[PDB]
Amino acid sequence: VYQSVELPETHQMLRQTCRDFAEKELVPIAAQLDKEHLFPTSQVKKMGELGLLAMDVPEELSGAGLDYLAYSIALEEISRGCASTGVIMSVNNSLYLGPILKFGSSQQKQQWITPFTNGDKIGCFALSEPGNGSDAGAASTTAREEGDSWVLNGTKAWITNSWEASATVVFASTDRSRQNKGISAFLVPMPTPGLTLGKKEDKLGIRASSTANLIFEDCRIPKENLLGEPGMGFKIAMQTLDMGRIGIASQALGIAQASLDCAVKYAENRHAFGAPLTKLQNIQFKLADMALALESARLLTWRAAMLKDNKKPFTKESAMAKLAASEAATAISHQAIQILGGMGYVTEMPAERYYRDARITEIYEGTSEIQRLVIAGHLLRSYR
Amino acid sequence: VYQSVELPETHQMLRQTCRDFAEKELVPIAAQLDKEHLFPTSQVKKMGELGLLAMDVPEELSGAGLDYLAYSIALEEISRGCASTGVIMSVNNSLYLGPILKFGSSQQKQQWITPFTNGDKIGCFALSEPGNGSDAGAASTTAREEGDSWVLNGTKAWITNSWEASATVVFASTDRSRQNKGISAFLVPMPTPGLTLGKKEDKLGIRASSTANLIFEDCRIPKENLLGEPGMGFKIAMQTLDMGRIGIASQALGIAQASLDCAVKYAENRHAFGAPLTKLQNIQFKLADMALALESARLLTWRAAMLKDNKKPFTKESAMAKLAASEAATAISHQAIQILGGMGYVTEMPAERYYRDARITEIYEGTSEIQRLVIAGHLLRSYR
Amino acid sequence: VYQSVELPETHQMLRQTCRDFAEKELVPIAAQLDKEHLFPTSQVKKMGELGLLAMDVPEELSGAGLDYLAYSIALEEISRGCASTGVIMSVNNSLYLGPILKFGSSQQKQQWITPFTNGDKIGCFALSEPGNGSDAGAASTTAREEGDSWVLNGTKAWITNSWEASATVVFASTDRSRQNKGISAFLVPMPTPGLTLGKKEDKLGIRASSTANLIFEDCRIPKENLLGEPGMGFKIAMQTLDMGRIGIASQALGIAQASLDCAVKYAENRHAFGAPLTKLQNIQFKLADMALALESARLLTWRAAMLKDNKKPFTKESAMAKLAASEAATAISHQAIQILGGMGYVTEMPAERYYRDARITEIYEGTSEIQRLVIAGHLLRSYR
Amino acid sequence: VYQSVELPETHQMLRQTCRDFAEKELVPIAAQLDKEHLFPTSQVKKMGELGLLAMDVPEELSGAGLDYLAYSIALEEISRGCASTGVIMSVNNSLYLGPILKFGSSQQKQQWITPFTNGDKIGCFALSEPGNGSDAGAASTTAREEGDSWVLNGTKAWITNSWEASATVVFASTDRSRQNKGISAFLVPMPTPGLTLGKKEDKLGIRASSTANLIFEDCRIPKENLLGEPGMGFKIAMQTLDMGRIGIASQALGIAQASLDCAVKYAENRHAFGAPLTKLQNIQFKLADMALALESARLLTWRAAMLKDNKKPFTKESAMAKLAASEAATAISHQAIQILGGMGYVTEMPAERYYRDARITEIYEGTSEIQRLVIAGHLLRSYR
Ligand SMILES: CC(=O)CC(=O)SCCNC(=O)CCNC(=O)[C@H](O)C(C)(C)COP(=O)(O)OP(=O)(O)OC[C@H]1O[C@@H](n2cnc3c(N)ncnc32)[C@H](O)[C@@H]1OP(=O)(O)O
Ligand SMILES: CC(=O)CC(=O)SCCNC(=O)CCNC(=O)[C@H](O)C(C)(C)COP(=O)(O)OP(=O)(O)OC[C@H]1O[C@@H](n2cnc3c(N)ncnc32)[C@H](O)[C@@H]1OP(=O)(O)O
Ligand SMILES: CC(=O)CC(=O)SCCNC(=O)CCNC(=O)[C@H](O)C(C)(C)COP(=O)(O)OP(=O)(O)OC[C@H]1O[C@@H](n2cnc3c(N)ncnc32)[C@H](O)[C@@H]1OP(=O)(O)O
Ligand SMILES: CC(=O)CC(=O)SCCNC(=O)CCNC(=O)[C@H](O)C(C)(C)COP(=O)(O)OP(=O)(O)OC[C@H]1O[C@@H](n2cnc3c(N)ncnc32)[C@H](O)[C@@H]1OP(=O)(O)O
Ligand SMILES: Cc1cc2nc3c(=O)[nH]c(=O)nc-3n(C[C@H](O)[C@H](O)[C@H](O)COP(=O)(O)OP(=O)(O)OC[C@H]3O[C@@H](n4cnc5c(N)ncnc54)[C@H](O)[C@@H]3O)c2cc1C
Ligand SMILES: Cc1cc2nc3c(=O)[nH]c(=O)nc-3n(C[C@H](O)[C@H](O)[C@H](O)COP(=O)(O)OP(=O)(O)OC[C@H]3O[C@@H](n4cnc5c(N)ncnc54)[C@H](O)[C@@H]3O)c2cc1C
Ligand SMILES: Cc1cc2nc3c(=O)[nH]c(=O)nc-3n(C[C@H](O)[C@H](O)[C@H](O)COP(=O)(O)OP(=O)(O)OC[C@H]3O[C@@H](n4cnc5c(N)ncnc54)[C@H](O)[C@@H]3O)c2cc1C
Ligand SMILES: Cc1cc2nc3c(=O)[nH]c(=O)nc-3n(C[C@H](O)[C@H](O)[C@H](O)COP(=O)(O)OP(=O)(O)OC[C@H]3O[C@@H](n4cnc5c(N)ncnc54)[C@H](O)[C@@H]3O)c2cc1C
Repeated sequence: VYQSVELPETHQMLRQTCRDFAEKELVPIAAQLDKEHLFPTSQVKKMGELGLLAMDVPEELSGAGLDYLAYSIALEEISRGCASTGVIMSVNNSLYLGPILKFGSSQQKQQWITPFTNGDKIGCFALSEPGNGSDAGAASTTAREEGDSWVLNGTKAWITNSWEASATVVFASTDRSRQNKGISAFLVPMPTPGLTLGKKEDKLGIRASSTANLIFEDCRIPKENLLGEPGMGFKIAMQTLDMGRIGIASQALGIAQASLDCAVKYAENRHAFGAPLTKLQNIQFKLADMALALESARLLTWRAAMLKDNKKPFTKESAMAKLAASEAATAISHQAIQILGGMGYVTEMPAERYYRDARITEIYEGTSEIQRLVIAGHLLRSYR
Repeated sequence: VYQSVELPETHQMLRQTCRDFAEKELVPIAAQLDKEHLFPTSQVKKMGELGLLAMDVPEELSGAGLDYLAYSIALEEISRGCASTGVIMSVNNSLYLGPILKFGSSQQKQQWITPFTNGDKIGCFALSEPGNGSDAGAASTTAREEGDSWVLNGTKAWITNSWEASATVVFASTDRSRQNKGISAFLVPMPTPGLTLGKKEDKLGIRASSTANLIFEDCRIPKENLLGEPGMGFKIAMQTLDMGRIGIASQALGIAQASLDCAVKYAENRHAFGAPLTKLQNIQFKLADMALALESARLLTWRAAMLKDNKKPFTKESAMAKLAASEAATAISHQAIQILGGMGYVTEMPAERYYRDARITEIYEGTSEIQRLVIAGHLLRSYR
Repeated sequence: VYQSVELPETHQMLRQTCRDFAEKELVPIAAQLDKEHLFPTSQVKKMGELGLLAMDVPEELSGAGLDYLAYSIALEEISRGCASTGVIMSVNNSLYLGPILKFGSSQQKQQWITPFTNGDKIGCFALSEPGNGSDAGAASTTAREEGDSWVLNGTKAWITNSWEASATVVFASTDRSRQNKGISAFLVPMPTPGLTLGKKEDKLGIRASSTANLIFEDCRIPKENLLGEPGMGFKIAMQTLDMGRIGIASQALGIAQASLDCAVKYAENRHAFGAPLTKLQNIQFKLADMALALESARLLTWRAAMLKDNKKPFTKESAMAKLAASEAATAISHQAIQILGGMGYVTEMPAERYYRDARITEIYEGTSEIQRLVIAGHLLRSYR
Repeated sequence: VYQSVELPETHQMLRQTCRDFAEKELVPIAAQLDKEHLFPTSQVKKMGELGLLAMDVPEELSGAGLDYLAYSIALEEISRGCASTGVIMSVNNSLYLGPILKFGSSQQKQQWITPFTNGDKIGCFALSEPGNGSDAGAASTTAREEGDSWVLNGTKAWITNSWEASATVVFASTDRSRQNKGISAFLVPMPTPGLTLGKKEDKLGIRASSTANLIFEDCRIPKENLLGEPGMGFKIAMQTLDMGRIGIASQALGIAQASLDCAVKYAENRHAFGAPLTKLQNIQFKLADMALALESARLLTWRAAMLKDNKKPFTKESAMAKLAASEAATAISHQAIQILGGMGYVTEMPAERYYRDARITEIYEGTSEIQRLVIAGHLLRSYR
């Protein structure tokens, strides 16, 4: 329901295919997945076969050989069907495969990427800890080197996919005297001796995805599991987040789109005072504001995705898309419930689920406050 | 807390009683009530014993003999402890006893008010129907006079307290062609022949309260169950809602206060980048805005209550309070989640429930759009 | 201070050239133009020589032979230097030349377009009247046919460029029984017998441009001055406004950009509490919100400009850009004054002028309320 | 109008007096005052005669003997007629007489208060300097005790009433190394040797009032001109501003009320699409929001006034009022222009002036950001 300039036929086809999939495989089960906190095993597998779980990964590594513009469009359509399935997909793409593909060695790419491109295995990203999330550099989890292996100790918090993943990219302190400059990234298989999973979190939204802590107690891994060079941890997490934030913005657009779709359809069929709700000036103004917010957020998101594809700096653009999209999702999903009235408050309709799923997009992968700090830093830098 | 002008000792003292009650009886069980959708039977009875279920009712009729200012203050403290308990209380006070006290005959007051003041029995308000909520005058439920009896037929929708009430005030048309001028109000005992309850509605918030349809199939009630004059029903519904809206304004103030308390307490303990969150300027600004919106909405609410007590017009003032408070509750509870970050998205903290409960205040007893219409109508009337 | 994907070198050069012009010719005199309500005669002429006054017009007609994407970029840079000069340019491009180029005959193009492409002569657009502006179809000005000429009678209101134009495209009723379907467009030379100019309006902003009524008293024009077919008036005004709204959105981006520029520069030099204002978290968040709003508005504007170039429908996109850009201009210019503090309230700085100039973008060429109606109409149509 | 709880006859009566005064003496000349930057000499004297320039001053000292509630009410009515006249009045009341009445010796009260209560003479408040406004404790102006005299040196900036005042309360440091603990307050007569006025500042709004720098070059004043104890100056400045902010809150309420009155009156007369603007739902919604924000801010203002009168702490409550009212004045005056459409952008109507005057209320006597800081500080103090 939005018009774009001249999108490549490859991307237009991709959009149609994902919309059909979401409409056929996700829409009818989204409610039950949310209610039962059930991981969409079968759906994720089918997605992998379509190559949706490794969109940016080249053909050589068994990837889809597409780009981030394609990734954003596909993620929106999927998230429109089920926000949980959308993040599960975003995590494997941007957060797991993303950093390995960019910083890993030929060998690491072959053993940690290839096995996670078809849906049989998915990864996760472990940066946050109980004592710190926004304050990323304050990593307390440590990694000691013991000759031909590293020994990890500490607790990681809020790990998405933790209960279904077969590997994780964890960030630990290897040199405390350098603080945020003494952090390193490590590839850890799951399960593995010394690694324990915390209890699943009971959350407001995206309840189909798992969220738990990762407890490391003298967990040993080979020395070669180090990703990049020692002390490169913070930079890797940051550049990885620049990519991931484009993914979360895309998930947000999908939730917002589903909300607008539901609101419009309901308003045209629901009568009040002898006519459809769409005859009320107020309802029109709302739908106008909702559409504007969404289409603006999509353009920002697409700009960021394209800058990444063209190999241009995109940290600020990524933060702007994530911020605008997430805030638009909550506002738009909020108005959808409003337009539905009483029907918007009950589980019979999906409006309340959209409201609950949207709320997380304003928090993870960097809260809105942090995105604003990031934007100001780059904005001022361009003025200096 | 907030600083008030100079409340009478009775009201200042009442505030303390209700806050201690909420703190001891509601706060510790609020999470369980929400999770189990459990009606707080023991607590409602206690509140009944305290005289909180019939505050504006004179002592002669077994009421507490207070006023709406006290009602507002008491309802805020209760709702801060549990939003469901608060609406259960507001319904009995404003929607059930209110209309009977104002338009009931001496005999109706003895029969229908007295047995509902101690917490053994409570009532409900049945105006809305599946096909109309905002458009209150389009009721399809009918009532025909069969000599010594009225016979009711139709379906009322969204009735709060429906599964626990012993009486209801229903609004039915006696001549559907006369539209909103053919509506009359009736008192119906529950249970009773010809009246069945719909299944409980599964909702986003205030889940400890029941919500369901009331189905009338040739339900016969004595001729004297007519409340007021025939065709006076719409007016009775409208004036009753003017009182009820001050009640919902008070409930919203409670959810908003509970939210602020949670945000402040957490903000002073949680550390980020070396210091408490309260040291961050942005955090300080959010708290300031949260405080302003809440104290501001409380003054509007108290104003409406006092006008009501002084027997002055208060329709516009009542709509302003309900509107400002309901929107503040959602904005403040939204920000409380943000300030807690990840912890605000999980059930371990109460913030997510506040967000859910707050959402309904912008919808029932007249949506925000309806409030705005009512406000605009009276405003214009003041200039002409 | 914004990053775009891959802009054609032709447009990048065009941007640089206009920025230099604005910086050299407009920035240093903008204040005096605003204070004295002085039309920038010399500047407009230089602009014409650069071909800025006929950007969309093909080379054959003595135009610049560019497109609307080029037009938007050039208009932003110019408006950043002086909002008045920007609208004077927008009017000649989109409102005067625009409709003649699209609906005029080969002959009309030669005598009404060619002489208005170099800066010696500029046109104006007369649709609004004292009794109606938003309600466009309610044209009261009439045109009677007298064989080989038309006779115009009535008053046109708020005509920009009226005191400096040499021609105007006026809309008059030729058939009152068909109302908004009985309006026709006419080309009228200025001066001409029967046409009188009203007194110049004293306005809040864009004071360098002239605004006055056009009084027609038995004003006769040749029959061939009719533009398009009889009754085609409304459609021509509407399609013309779709183009013009892209121009006003562009002017808005320029005012917003100048506001952001001023705010950033001032905040980095002004100290408070021992450090630049840019060290205060609050100021950072503001600048972040201002940049986001502006870059979002620019993308919307560019999308609309490009759809017009590609010959695709753009009415909704045009309305969205105009709305978002104008509202962003007022918010951003408002925060610029705020960040400057006392300095933002005095004429020594340009911040207050930006605030005053921005306010008009929310009104002319369709108020924000009307843009919202337009958007909803198309949004719903796409859902039908 | 608005419905109040139950004002004492004195205040209800005072409201009428001030409204009739504003209606007859200010409204008809407000446009000329703004346009000519003319200080309303005749009117200030009249207000002096009515006792409006020294409302909180006891009768023994020639004051009207009222309170801050009356002051607030009277100031709103005056500001509705002319925003400049209102600030001239607020300065004399809160910023000049306020500090002298609270910290002055018996003799200082007779010498500096009495001659300034009838409108023949008025005072000003000199705290800010070119290098600091928000950072009040960074004053560079110095005062050294030369035995029987103090000698002042420095520049105070932005002084309201500077060109018409006969006395000023200046804040100067006695030891710049002690920062905000080395500030003292002094009473300085005007004119006087060593004191020159800077040129009048040309500003966006409240143009009938004067604003200029005060330049001290070895200005000698008697030893007894010290207000309070040495080093007590910062505290005196802060407590004085707590009173002054209730004043600015009242002025903003006046500009906002004048704006609403203009919007309603115009909305009922202007026709569009067949009926009055008031028939359009969107117009009704704006008026409703405008009314809510204004009555809401008035209650906050009255609360602060009453606390002040009851000798209770009111710093936080005073900041909330000034903040909410100032922001409401800009939002409401902005919407008034929108509702008038084209007519709101020209000087023929007063809406554009309201917009201009409203803008300053968010800046002086402490910017909105400062108010928020003060609010957050006291809020947190209530929880600890
Ligand atoms: C599925 C999910 O739900 C996933 C999860 O959410 S993932 C976890 C999400 N967590 C976050 O996003 C955390 C938010 N925090 C951040 O992004 C950052 O910690 C921050 C913006 C607050 C900055 O942190 P900081 O400690 O102040 O570091 P700062 O001083 O800005 O930067 C330190 C270094 O990193 C570099 N850096 C920062 N961002 C960078 C980027 N995008 N690319 C490369 N380098 C970068 C800096 O340039 C600097 O390098 P030098 O000074 O050595 O040149
Ligand atoms: C626990 C819970 O959650 C409880 C539930 O929510 S309860 C159900 C809540 N539903 C609502 O609040 C519905 C919202 N709707 C309304 O308030 C109204 O339907 C409305 C404002 C939209 C107006 O409806 P309308 O059909 O246009 O009627 P309108 O023309 O305004 O009024 C009709 C008559 O009623 C009168 N009236 C309206 N409001 C009145 C009031 N507050 N007091 C007295 N009379 C009133 C009018 O003066 C008019 O009188 P006449 O024509 O006889 O002279
Ligand atoms: C420099 C300056 O400052 C310039 C000035 O501002 S210029 C003056 C600016 N004035 C405006 O922008 C006025 C705002 N008003 C409008 O745009 C319109 O009057 C409106 C949106 C309110 C709609 O008006 P309306 O009377 O309700 O007409 P509506 O029923 O929507 O449309 C009537 C016909 O015009 C057609 N139409 C509308 N927009 C159209 C467009 N963009 N292209 C083609 N046809 C269009 C409709 O399809 C319809 O045709 P049919 O029914 O015959 O198929
Ligand atoms: C007509 C007009 O237009 C008039 C003009 O505007 S008048 C000029 C307006 N300027 C302002 O309003 C300036 C805004 N700034 C302020 O209010 C303050 O400078 C501020 C809130 C930013 C705080 O400043 P600060 O330097 O950080 O001082 P802070 O640490 O808060 O306070 C220092 C001392 O003053 C005291 N103080 C602060 N506010 C106080 C109050 N309202 N009452 C009493 N004491 C107060 C503190 O308790 C503290 O005491 P000790 O340290 O001695 O125990
Ligand atoms: C459902 C869910 C899934 C998650 N999945 C993952 C995952 O897969 N992997 C992973 O690594 N992490 C994950 N997280 C963690 C997430 O990244 C953090 O929750 C988030 O970054 C915020 O950190 P926090 O919870 O510690 O909040 P805090 O950092 O404690 O922040 C609290 C508040 O203070 C504000 N704040 C903090 N610092 C500043 C500052 N400098 N300036 C201004 N304001 C500031 C924040 O904006 C927030 O409003 C997940 C969280 C959730 C809820
Ligand atoms: C938990 C819950 C409990 C409830 N309890 C009760 C109860 O005890 N008793 C009872 O009688 N009812 C009850 N209700 C019903 C409630 O009053 C209605 O849900 C509410 O009034 C809205 O009506 P609706 O749901 O039919 O929405 P609709 O009336 O269909 O409205 C949908 C949307 O259109 C808008 N709209 C409608 N008309 C207009 C208009 N003229 N102008 C502008 N916008 C308009 C609405 O504002 C809303 O945004 C309850 C509802 C809920 C969710
Ligand atoms: C500086 C300036 C320059 C101008 N230059 C030109 C020019 O060159 N050429 C030209 O032809 N015109 C010009 N105009 C006129 C301009 O297009 C109109 O002023 C504008 O369209 C609004 O019309 P109006 O002033 O009659 O306001 P009105 O139409 O009276 O509107 C008043 C209010 O009601 C609202 N409203 C109206 N209809 C509706 C509706 N259906 N639904 C909801 N809300 C509605 C409006 O949004 C507005 O808020 C200019 C105006 C100004 C101020
Ligand atoms: C018409 C007019 C009349 C005036 N009359 C008087 C008068 O009679 N007497 C008098 O003494 N003064 C007077 N002033 C001055 C007034 O008090 C200051 O303009 C105001 O306090 C802001 O100070 P500033 O202009 O130096 O701005 P700055 O202090 O430089 O501030 C600029 C921006 O930075 C922000 N900022 C600064 N510090 C902080 C912080 N800690 N946290 C967050 N944000 C911050 C401000 O909020 C503002 O947005 C007047 C000003 C005007 C415009």
